Amino acid sequence: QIPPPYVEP
Amino acid sequence: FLPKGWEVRHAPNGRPFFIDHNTKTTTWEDPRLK
Repeated sequence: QIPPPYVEP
Repeated sequence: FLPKGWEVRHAPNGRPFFIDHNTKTTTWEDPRLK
């Protein structure tokens, strides 16, 4: 189960 | 209330995934609960 990274710093 | 660069965002599934914006890491668990 992988949580999406960040796009906005 | 979070560590620096940490996010509490709710995905469209209705789940908050905590992002670490520093080391590009992502986790469903909360450093605040510890």
